[PDB]
Amino acid sequence: SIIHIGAIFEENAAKDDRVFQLAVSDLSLNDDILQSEKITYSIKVIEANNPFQAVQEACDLMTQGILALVTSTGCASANALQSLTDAMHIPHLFVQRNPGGSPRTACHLNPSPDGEAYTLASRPPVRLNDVMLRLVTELRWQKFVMFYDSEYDIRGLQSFLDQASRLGLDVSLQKVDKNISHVFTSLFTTMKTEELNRYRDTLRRAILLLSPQGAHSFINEAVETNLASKDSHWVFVNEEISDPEILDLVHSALGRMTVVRQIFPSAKDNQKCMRNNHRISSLLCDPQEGYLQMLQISNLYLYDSVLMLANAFHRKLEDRKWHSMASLNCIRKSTKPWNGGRSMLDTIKKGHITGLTGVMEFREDSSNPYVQFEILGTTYSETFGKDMRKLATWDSEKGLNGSL
Amino acid sequence: SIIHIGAIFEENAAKDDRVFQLAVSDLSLNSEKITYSIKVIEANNPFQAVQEACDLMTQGILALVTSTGCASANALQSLTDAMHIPHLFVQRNPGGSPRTACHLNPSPDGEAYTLASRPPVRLNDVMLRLVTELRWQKFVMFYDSEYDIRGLQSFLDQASRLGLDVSLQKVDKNISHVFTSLFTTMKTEELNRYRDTLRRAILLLSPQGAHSFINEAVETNLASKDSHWVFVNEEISDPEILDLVHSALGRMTVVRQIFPSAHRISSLLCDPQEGYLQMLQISNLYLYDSVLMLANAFHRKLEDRKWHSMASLNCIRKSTKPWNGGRSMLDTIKKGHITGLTGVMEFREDSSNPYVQFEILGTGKDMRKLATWDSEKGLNGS
Ligand SMILES: *[C@@H]1O[C@H](CO)[C@@H](O)[C@H](O)[C@H]1NC(C)=O
Ligand SMILES: *[C@@H]1O[C@H](CO)[C@@H](O)[C@H](O)[C@H]1NC(C)=O
Ligand SMILES: *[C@@H]1O[C@H](CO)[C@@H](O)[C@H](O)[C@H]1NC(C)=O
Ligand SMILES: [Cl-]
Ligand SMILES: [Cl-]
Ligand SMILES: [Cl-]
Ligand SMILES: [Cl-]
Ligand SMILES: [Cl-]
Ligand SMILES: [Cl-]
Ligand SMILES: [Cl-]
Ligand SMILES: [Cl-]
Ligand SMILES: [Cl-]
Repeated sequence: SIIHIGAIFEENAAKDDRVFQLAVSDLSLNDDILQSEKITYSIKVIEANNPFQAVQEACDLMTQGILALVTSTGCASANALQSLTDAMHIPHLFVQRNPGGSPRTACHLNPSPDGEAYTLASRPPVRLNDVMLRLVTELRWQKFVMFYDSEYDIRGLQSFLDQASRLGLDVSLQKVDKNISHVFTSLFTTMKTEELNRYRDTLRRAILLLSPQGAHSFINEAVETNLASKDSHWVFVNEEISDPEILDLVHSALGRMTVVRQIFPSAKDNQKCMRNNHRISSLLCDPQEGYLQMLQISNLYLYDSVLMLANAFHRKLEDRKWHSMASLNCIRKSTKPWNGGRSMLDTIKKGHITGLTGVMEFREDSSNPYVQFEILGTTYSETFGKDMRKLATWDSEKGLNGSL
Repeated sequence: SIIHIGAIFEENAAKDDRVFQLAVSDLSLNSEKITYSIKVIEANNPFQAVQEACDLMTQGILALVTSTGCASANALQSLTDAMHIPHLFVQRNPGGSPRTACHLNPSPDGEAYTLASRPPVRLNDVMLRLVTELRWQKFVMFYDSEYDIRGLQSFLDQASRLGLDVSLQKVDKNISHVFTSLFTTMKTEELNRYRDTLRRAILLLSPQGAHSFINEAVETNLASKDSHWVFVNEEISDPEILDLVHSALGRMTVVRQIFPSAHRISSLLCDPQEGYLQMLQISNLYLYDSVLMLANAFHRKLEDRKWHSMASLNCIRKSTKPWNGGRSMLDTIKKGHITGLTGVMEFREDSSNPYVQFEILGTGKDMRKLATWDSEKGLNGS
């Protein structure tokens, strides 16, 4: 028989489409166990923020008889698809998209019936709150502003705000509207000179929960309007930002900058990635020079998600346990759930693999626990100008490593 | 067999089901009658909501009236946008917690088919005036485990402009666990300091959650006579208000939504059954008025002879065209206006029902009405 899996990607789906097919391709060439096993898939592309379209495509995928659904979307569609896959007992590996570059907050999912929760989030829980807490405490900040953009979901700040309150910190949450030019013009039109000069001092300590580009514009507008100063310390907080983007921030900043972002283990599974004195062809083992750099974090987790499924298919068949999929169209009210779903889900949860993001596994709460961040601080030399330097790392196992 | 509308209600759907049928019934007393199909779905089940909505659309409907939480509202908004089915959405009270407007998806320009029957949440405006009038500089805002703090955005921004220091603290569902956790993690001095910060607080809680919260605070000696707590929620009953003041040690304020009071005509709106309106929740009122709004829209549509028959719409095909009569029907509803249980209902260009009114109650020395706030004239009284 055949292993058939469904995939749903929001526009722009080009990188996901490519990476997912690379993953499946890598398996059929190298997987010595799924050797002689066929692997097929159907990829659906949907508009962003279109949960109904997501339901249409997922339901079409259910008629094709799929063993699992891999998705990469925003939260609006994730919520709908989680609800759908719960009802149909279809294992659902959900790779949360970067929301327009903004800092990520975990999606608000629906309650599941006991022992029938089929959505597995591939990306780890957002642990930026923990790193921000350590950082403001080490810096001995008592008062500070947290700027967040028009897409950031501040519910993600819950644990930070509760802990900040217990510590007696005074935190000011300020939304930055999409038009940065109007944001700052508004300051000068609504505030007297003294109020404005006071406001400038309050801005000496800030956290930027912004996208890389939004942060760049925000910094430039602050400097141009003379609301920035050398006597400031701004902390950019986002799982995702590139090195060129970091340079744009420090090149624009007058004062000190700190950056918190996710990093990944160096994948040199030597010997693991070697066969007969020959290196294995695969994105994980032999990557093209500069390619993984062009990928977004969610692409990495998409690749590893496919590895996770393959691992489950290994274990499912070695035990000689197998359930064939049935043809079900779910919009139709009379549709029955997949009887083999519970077993397939369980097999996936007990899985463990090492991929582009490092170790992937699922705890009892259905979370992929490991995450690691680096903490960068600004530096300067007449020769090279403004550059960032690594000061420390933070991971979900051992916590902080290094000083601040 | 010409006017057909679809309805979807989350469990518990009993009062909505009941009130929806009363609205249609009251109308039928005053040729072409309104017919309907009601679907009941599980709470927090957007997929089920889509299934029932799609089934209703194959039967052909002129409009969809729903009363659900935000998860299902989001899915149904996306559906009705695609099919061009007018969608009157009555947001449910989230377990009694203070309401935050649902986060809806972007719609194509001029093709946004969801109309929220309940007005925008204006509690932020009232809270702003109140803390400024009370000359509060530092205070805590307690919110429960169901409250969506994205709803506080405009309050937080304005508070920052005014230089207020606001502490946001989540109160989990297990009230017994809340305070016990404090006594185990804080030194005597730290806890005594915490106690002082609690002299000024806003309660974004359910009526019952607030009652339990106040009692737990008093029992653990974190409450005091020299405190002032403000309960903020569109919905709380008179008996529930009394439970708060009976439990409170210090001063209490309550902010809540209020509504105008309406041969006598037989109908829920004019001749109310004794004790009947007392059992209704606010969303039930807006659900009733929503049906009035639709009937008024169907009236104007037919007199102008610009009628469009209902179509059979299939959600599976993708090749299915949206309802040709959808845009004109939507436009007709938006230009509509009626007076119902909630007072005037209408829709601006931003598709919002703008009017809302609150009363402010304070603190013998028992609770009494101090002032009102409305979205047209603002504060009245002091
Ligand atoms: C913001 O406003 C300015 C001035 O009105 C305009 O030039 C600009 O296009 C607007 N949008 C953005 C994204 O800056
Ligand atoms: C901590 O960081 C150092 C680099 O300074 C590294 O060599 C070491 O392996 C790390 N160990 C732990 C336990 O974090
Ligand atoms: C609430 O907290 C108490 C604290 O011990 C615990 O015993 C109880 O089980 C909790 N209730 C629920 C419903 O979890
Ligand atoms: Cl600002
Ligand atoms: Cl922005
Ligand atoms: Cl400061
Ligand atoms: Cl990357
Ligand atoms: Cl830790
Ligand atoms: Cl449910
Ligand atoms: Cl949602
Ligand atoms: Cl707001
Ligand atoms: Cl608390």
